[PDB]
Amino acid sequence: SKARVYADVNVLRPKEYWDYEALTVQWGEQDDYEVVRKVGRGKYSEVFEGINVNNNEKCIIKILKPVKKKKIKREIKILQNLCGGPNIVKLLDIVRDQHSKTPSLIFEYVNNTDFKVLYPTLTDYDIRYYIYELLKALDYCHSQGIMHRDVKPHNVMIDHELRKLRLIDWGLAEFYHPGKEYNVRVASRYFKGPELLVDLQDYDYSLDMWSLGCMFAGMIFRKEPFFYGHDNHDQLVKIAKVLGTDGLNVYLNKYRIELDPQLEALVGRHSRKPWLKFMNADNQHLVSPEAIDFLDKLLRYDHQERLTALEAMTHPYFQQVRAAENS
Repeated sequence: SKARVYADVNVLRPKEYWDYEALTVQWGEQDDYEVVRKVGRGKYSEVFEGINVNNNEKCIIKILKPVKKKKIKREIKILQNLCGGPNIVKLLDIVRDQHSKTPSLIFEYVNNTDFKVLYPTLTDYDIRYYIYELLKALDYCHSQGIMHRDVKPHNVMIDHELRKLRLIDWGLAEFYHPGKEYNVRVASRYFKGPELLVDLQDYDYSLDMWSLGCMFAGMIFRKEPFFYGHDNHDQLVKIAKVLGTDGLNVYLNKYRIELDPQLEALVGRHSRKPWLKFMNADNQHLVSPEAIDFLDKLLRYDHQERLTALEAMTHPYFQQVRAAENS
């Protein structure tokens, strides 16, 4: 398998672009930044609202939990290569604590609303709008030869007042190289594509499009998250019970994948369920046939069949957002 687009980005660029292990970090001054309050955390870090003591401007301080220098260098290089891209978080400085040598990444401040409370109030247009803004970020990073690999609501920060969106936490992101076998232990379970769940390691940018599709389905059907599996095997089962196993086997046969017999039996056999069946009274105002058409073109087992981020931005579902932007 290879990416259908941007497959040669890292082939054509200087090895210094993608050879993140050769990174030399120019450490800043830890004292330039002061923690104000904790605003988030995950397995790999804690995130704080901070203040830049010099200009007294707000910023974000991401304190990294203990990990190999390789993973730290990877996130830093990706952030530096993407800096300035549309809707990409801006890495401003990198500092470390002397004694502990705990690294912190400093970002421009981002002022988000809890997705669990925001999403229920989004209008159909807001959905279309925010999804389009997220697409810009994904098309940009893919175009720069990078896969995010952890698209989920928690990593999409939205300032609803200002209608500003930022794709954050590049800690799981990787550089795309044709034929490379990547680790499938990426993304949040509910947003993992089938390729991850069936051990297809030579995946690509299209993984992020499945994740986006999961988010999107969640939003239009008001169902967070949409595919609610308890473990990785259950995750594929829940996907199979919607998409159907026919397409699953077609997919498995095309890429010559054999499922684990245990997994094969959990999955079983299931007919495809039309998207409309998920329609209900709470979600009805958000569910145009254009919504369904777009969603159906994202949530495909076959990563090669999925819309690219570029194609997605041009789907008629987004026509009003494009018209508005074009002024």
